[PDB]
Amino acid sequence: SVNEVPDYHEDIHTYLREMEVKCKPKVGYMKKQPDITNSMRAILVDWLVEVGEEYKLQNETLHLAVNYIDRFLSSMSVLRGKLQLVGTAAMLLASKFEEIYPPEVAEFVYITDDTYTKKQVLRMEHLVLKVLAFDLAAPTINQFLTQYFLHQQPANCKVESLAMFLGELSLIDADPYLKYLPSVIAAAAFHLALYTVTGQSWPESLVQKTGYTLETLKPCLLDLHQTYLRAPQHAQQSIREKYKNSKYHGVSLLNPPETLNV
Amino acid sequence: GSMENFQKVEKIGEGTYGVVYKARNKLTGEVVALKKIRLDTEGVPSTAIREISLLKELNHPNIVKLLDVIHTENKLYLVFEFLHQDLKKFMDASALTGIPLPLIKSYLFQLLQGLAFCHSHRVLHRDLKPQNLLINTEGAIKLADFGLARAFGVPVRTYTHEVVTLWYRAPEILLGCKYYSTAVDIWSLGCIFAEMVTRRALFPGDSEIDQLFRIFRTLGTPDEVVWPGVTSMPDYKPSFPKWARQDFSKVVPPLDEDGRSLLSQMLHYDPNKRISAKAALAHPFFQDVTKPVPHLRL
Ligand SMILES: Nc1nccc(-c2c3c(O)ccnc3n3c(N)nccc23)n1
Ligand SMILES: [Mg+2]
Repeated sequence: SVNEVPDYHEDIHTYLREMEVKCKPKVGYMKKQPDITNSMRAILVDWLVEVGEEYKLQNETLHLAVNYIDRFLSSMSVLRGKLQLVGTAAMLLASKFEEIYPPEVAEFVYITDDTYTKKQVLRMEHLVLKVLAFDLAAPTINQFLTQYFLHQQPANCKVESLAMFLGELSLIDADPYLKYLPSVIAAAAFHLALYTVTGQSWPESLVQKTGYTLETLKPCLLDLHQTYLRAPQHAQQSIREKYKNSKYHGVSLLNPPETLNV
Repeated sequence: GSMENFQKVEKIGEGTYGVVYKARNKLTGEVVALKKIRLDTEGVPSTAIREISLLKELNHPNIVKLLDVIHTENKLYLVFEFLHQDLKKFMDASALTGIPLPLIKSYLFQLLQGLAFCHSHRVLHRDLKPQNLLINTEGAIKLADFGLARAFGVPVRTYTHEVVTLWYRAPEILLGCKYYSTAVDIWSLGCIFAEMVTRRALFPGDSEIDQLFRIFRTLGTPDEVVWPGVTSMPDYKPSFPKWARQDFSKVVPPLDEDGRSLLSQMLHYDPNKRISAKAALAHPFFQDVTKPVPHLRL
């Protein structure tokens, strides 16, 4: 039906495939950050997952914030004590773009445990907008996932929630996931979820849509499969806790497959 | 930009989060519209964030062009290409002549082009009314004011329920549907089509219920046959009066067969069956479309 925009779906997908390349963070930026590391970024993104839970924000909003952070850090050196300020302004901007009811700015100051003042948050908001040139309408993993979901025969809630969970795990680890485009992470996440739950594979209809096959997705899939296997042991655990919730069909309690047989 | 290179000419409008001026670039000669957005304690308004970010991507002859953003501590200026007036003022100025059919047809065709471009780029406009449709002296009409617009996903999620100025608001918004989509903008353009022909609003309600009943009295009260699922919608009531559907030639009497066909497809109750902007471009109504200059001085 119209909710799936049959007349525009293909144009939109093509448009998003163009925009994701344009909106891609620089793969090697952390190497050029003197004071911050992949690990500090992981702590930040895991904290943002908690914030999104506390304020019941869309998963889309979390994805956007991470894109804004990674793009900002692709050009701006940031000291460790200011990383959370960048993160907080990014989540504020993402909320204003994406939410019906974004949290008030005071709410954002509050969740930083008063590390920063309202004035700092608002000044950082301005700075992020300048650096990103107001280019906030970025493609996310989720925007591709929800399109890929329309190819299930039939739709399966565990498959959907699990794919989301997996895409969300990739946000935490810049190594290796900065290497991969949202459409590619979404494709590996969808195949891996479909396989875990139903034993099915990346469907032909999606090869037709995306031009991706199991062979082009192999590198990301191998990375994502390992991430899925190691998830109970990762230092950051907020996504796993989040995805125990009935809201997401408790999918983080499902067991990863031991092999992919790819 | 900028700012020091702009010479303000006159105030031309207003303005929730600010004011619009006609101005000119002193160095290039270019005439522009400057939309001033007042800053602060929630920082940059979400409406300004959406308007700017969404318009950055939307380069099309029938979408008002955002030229620059002048971004400072206490002020934000959006610099737009200048357009001479809005469709509403054009309709008022055409009071006694009416609008020639070739112009109405040209304007609808351009609006559909501009809208299809929005929808192909996952943007809902969500406030198409004659006041937001700007015209120039060369015969162009363009979509303006994206403060209320939204980047959507496929399939759509639930977005703001407020949506669309009442007179142009689609029945699926009025009936509280969990989801609405691109069809809401087509509904608005169908209302605008009728309005260009009559120079009066098709459905001028004063409340949501009044709006609904005015629609039902023109198009018939929808049932399960015309609109599957209608009776299960949140704000549908079994007590709704059941009005018969009018002969459609009576809705907009001076409209020809092709015009009535297209209008009827834009005003279809069922959002799933309502015509898309992309499909509408190929409607027989446009077989002889041209792009004439407006007949009146702007
Ligand atoms: N009078 C008035 N009120 C509100 C908005 C505008 C307006 C506008 C607007 O609200 C957004 C974008 N462009 C606009 N614009 C252009 N390009 N030319 C002339 C006027 C104008 N004009
Ligand atoms: Mg480093």
